Amino acid sequence: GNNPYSSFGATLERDDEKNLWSMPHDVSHTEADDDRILYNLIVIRNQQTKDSEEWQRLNYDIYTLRQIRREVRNRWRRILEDLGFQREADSLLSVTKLSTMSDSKNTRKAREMLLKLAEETSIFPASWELSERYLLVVDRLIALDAAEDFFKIASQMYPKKPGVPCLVDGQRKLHCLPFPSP
Repeated sequence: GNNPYSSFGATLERDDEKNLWSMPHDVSHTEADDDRILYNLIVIRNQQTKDSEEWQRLNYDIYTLRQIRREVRNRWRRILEDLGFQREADSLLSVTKLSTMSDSKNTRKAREMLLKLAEETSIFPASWELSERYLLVVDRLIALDAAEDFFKIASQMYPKKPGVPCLVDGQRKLHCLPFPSP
């Protein structure tokens, strides 16, 4: 059931009284603190039972995170596709020419996608965070038919620079169709 707990009576004298906990503990937080501190609520689960109303809320808060992922993709799909520039934005969310749908709930899987989104591409330069509401606002900008600008900015976050991996030459390709025998 519950994991082992440290014995009481430890020596706190060697440790600072203020220590690091509560709001200060949220200093190392990721760009969106709501996600990091949310998982903190899960820690309480280690202290809490399924009954626990707050930890459930952790799940419902992350679920909402799923909602941001779905709406944005629906935006990228419409901004880049209408112009045909679909590949760059595809790359950041997870639309690598892969059509995939899950009737079962993903929830946390959305956050992974957004966090990784920022690391490989940014629509606006990397110091730009991508939220569902801002992005949607940016969408209306695309409405002006100036999307090529996105490419220049999004590219600019992840431009081809030294240290790029090289594809090994000499690979053998498979025959898509059969050919006459010798």
